[PDB]
Amino acid sequence: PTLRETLGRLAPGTPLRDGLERILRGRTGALIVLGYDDSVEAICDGGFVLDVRYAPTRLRELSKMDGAVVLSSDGSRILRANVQLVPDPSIPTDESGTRHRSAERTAIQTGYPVISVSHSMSIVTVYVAGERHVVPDSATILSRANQTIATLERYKGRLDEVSRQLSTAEIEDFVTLRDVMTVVQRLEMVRRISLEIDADVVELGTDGRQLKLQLDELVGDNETARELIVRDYHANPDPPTAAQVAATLEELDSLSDSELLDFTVLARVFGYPSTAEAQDSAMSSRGYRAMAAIPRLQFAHVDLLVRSFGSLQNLLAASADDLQSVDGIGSMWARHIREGLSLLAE
Amino acid sequence: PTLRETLGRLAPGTPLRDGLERILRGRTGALIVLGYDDSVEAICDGGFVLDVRYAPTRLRELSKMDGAVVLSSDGSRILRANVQLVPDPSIPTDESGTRHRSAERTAIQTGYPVISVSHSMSIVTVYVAGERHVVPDSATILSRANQTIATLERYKGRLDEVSRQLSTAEIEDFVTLRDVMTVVQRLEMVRRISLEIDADVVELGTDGRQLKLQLDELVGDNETARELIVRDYHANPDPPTAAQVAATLEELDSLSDSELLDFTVLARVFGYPSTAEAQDSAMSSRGYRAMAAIPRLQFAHVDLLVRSFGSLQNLLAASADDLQSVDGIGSMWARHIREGLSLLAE
Amino acid sequence: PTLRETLGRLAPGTPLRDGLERILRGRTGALIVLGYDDSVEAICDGGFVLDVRYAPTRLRELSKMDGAVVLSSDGSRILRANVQLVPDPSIPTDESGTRHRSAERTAIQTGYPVISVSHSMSIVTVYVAGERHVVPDSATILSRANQTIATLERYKGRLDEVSRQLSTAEIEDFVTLRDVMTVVQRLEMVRRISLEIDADVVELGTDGRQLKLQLDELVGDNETARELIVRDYHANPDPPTAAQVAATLEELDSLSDSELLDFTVLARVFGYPSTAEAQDSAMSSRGYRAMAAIPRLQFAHVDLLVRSFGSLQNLLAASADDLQSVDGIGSMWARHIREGLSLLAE
Repeated sequence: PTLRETLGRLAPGTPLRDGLERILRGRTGALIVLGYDDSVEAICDGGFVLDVRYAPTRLRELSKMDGAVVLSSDGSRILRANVQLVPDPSIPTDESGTRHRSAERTAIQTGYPVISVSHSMSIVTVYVAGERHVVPDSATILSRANQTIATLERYKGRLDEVSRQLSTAEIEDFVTLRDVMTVVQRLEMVRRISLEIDADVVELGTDGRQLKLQLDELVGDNETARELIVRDYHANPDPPTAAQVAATLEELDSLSDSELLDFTVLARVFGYPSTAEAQDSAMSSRGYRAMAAIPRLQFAHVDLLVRSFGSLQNLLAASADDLQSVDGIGSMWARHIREGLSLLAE
Repeated sequence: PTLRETLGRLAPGTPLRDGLERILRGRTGALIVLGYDDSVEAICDGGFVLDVRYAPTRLRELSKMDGAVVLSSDGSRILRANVQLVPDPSIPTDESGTRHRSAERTAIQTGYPVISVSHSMSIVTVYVAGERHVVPDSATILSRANQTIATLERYKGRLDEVSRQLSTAEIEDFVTLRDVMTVVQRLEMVRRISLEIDADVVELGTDGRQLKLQLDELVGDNETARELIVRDYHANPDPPTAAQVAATLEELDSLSDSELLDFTVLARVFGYPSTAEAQDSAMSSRGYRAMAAIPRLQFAHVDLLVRSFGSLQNLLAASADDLQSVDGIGSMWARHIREGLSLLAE
Repeated sequence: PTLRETLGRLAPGTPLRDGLERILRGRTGALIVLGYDDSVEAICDGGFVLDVRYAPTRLRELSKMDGAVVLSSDGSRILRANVQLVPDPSIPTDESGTRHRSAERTAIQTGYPVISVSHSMSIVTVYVAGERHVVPDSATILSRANQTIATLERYKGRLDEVSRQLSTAEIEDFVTLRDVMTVVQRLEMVRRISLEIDADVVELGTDGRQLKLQLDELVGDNETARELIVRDYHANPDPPTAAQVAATLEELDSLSDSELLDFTVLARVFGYPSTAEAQDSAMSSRGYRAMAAIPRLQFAHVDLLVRSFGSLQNLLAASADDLQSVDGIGSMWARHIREGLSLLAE
């Protein structure tokens, strides 16, 4: 299990987190470990074998029995107890405390989710992936998520107003480099914050069953916005394809924020003259952005219309029946597009 | 016994909670069976019979007899002490531990609450209707309520701005389906948060006598606004009657988040064409919410005048004696309505 | 399952008592039952299974589950855990307390040991053979034993005095029923007190590893004296047989103190006239007791000599050559015997 899959299983509501909570309220230690390989058995010793179905009380009792509990890799069947997790002393560990030192060295030797709850406190700890993560109470998670929501909604506001300004300008298109990639910079920023809040909701799980509602209501279409902007705006002789769009997407994601705030890097990712004299360079819209607003319209139609036209200003100068002249287009169907596109001018 | 009625009967301030706090300060356990009938008297054995009047001190003293206390159904009399509580072993339960297993099995046998305070520990368990629920300290409930009240106030603010936009559009009638439903969606979400916070408020009972204040100050007139908007916005020859409006209210309450984030399903709940063109359709308000701002105005009179008119546009275009011409309206009541209409016309 | 085997296996030194002491020092409860059958599995529900060999710390750890621990009949196989040992509620038990009530009824159904230990105290309870018995600290048992040893010592002194008187009568020709029989009564009484203190010797097991040697010193050859006296003082036409001697032995042992202290009853139970004049009567002795003091002497030879003679007066009047004339007896052993009689004459 990945870090943000172990955290998902440790999210509230899940049976494993229920057992952790029952232990925590029981004010007693617990060293629960997940998985069953030859190394887990080769390190564990001093315990029984059970083979009974998982329940919120079995781990609680066997942890009360003052020992480490081992669980199936899916955390469904219990087959050990009382074990003394004894890895070698060669593995470094800066923790002070035998239970937690054993937990850390166990996690390092065997990349499995080992849970180290300490008595006298309400602390839940996991040492996976080379770091230890103290599972936090819901209050701090909700606080930081609420703080992040304000910045992210301010970000949606900035995106919407900048993009509306750019679209209105592109109706009478005259393009500058700063104007063509400020939208991209802000879009990448909002994408990054969306991913961060996604990590928070993943670690939160079900107690905060409202941040998913907030994100669904707020961010709406962001990945589709990135796809549309890259498809429409990509200075390269051949038409960009799905593979090229994806490659540009992870190329953007590879950029750092310091690299994100520089227009030269964002230009060379798309592929532009990197010189400072190209800031006023302009190009015609390919057609994805403005025409994508048409409802009940498929992407294949968008691609074939782009192939038939190759730009958006010629679409603006296009007649009412030349759309019908495109292959696979009828008369009344084409009339819908021209009426919508004409209304898009204002 | 509903779970969210016994939770209330256990809330701070009640005599039962006073007895529970005294028991918890006694650093001893308790096995309290609130209730007594044929099922319990067949289940319980080997104890004393008191039939005294309940008092927190009496309960605290009897809980020291290392048995099970059996209060009366309404929690007013202590009637059996030191009873053994043999359950029916056939019932399958997961709570491993004789006290907890017997508590759960008696709970299954008869759905009375069975509070099981752990020995020398500060946990209070609830065993109503096959559900287990640790009674949390009021600090945690207040923390989560404080976290949720921010979401409630943000939802109220967005509802307020959306409703202001709706009123401004109504006074110069031009309304789309989105303009209508962006009000009802926020309304239903606010009601959802209202019920969720009211659950925590009733759990707190008396300790949190600030949360009820804030909730009533923030939510305000939600039910009335909902009822008026349901009577107003409905695609039918005549606005639905009180019974029909109520039934539509349970219809909305039956809807969940998945069919609440979609506008088309909400439109069809009222009964609307599901086409995206119908999403762009236009409908004139019947006037209920718009002219309901008139103070001290009779609801029956409002319904009568709307029936005589049918839309807010007619009311805005009504003459000085047009309302007086309507039956049941004199001269003073005529221009009294128009005074608000003239002022709101700006 | 018998008390004076199960207490012995519960005596200090035995592994079960070591485990019980480990539990007691831990200030936690316990519930251990030794024996599995169809009725035990019928009672058992909600437990575990290990099948591991006995060792002191298993019960210590497993006692924390607030259930019960079940071990095989031999009490050396660990086979369940955590089980809520629920017997028939119809079984009477005046014990108040769910742990102990379950222990008592489980023991009454399955007559195996059911050891119950109350937490926060140092009490050990055994429920063998349908009767409770608190295992006491070794101090109380030692004190009772010390008090009883003084009584045993003074009884031994009285027996020594009266038996020396009887021996002095034996070297003469004065034999009376009362003098012959009072030593027998005293000897039976001291034998019964020896058994009573041997019970506590077994209960101590190893803690009282001096009372057994004190009893070995003080008691001496009580059973040998029983056999010799019964075979000698046999007022019947023929000397008794070994089976008849043994049968008379348990016949006397069946007498309680009330009819043992009565001289006439003791005379009658072996078989004598009940007249008070028989107490002054003189009966011929086989000489077993009189000449049993000869060292390196075989019982079979003495029995054959008694068969050849029939009375002690024959030995007192035995010549030098008549003893040699007896079949199976040589001449060198002949004047071994008559030397002893001659020496005791003075």
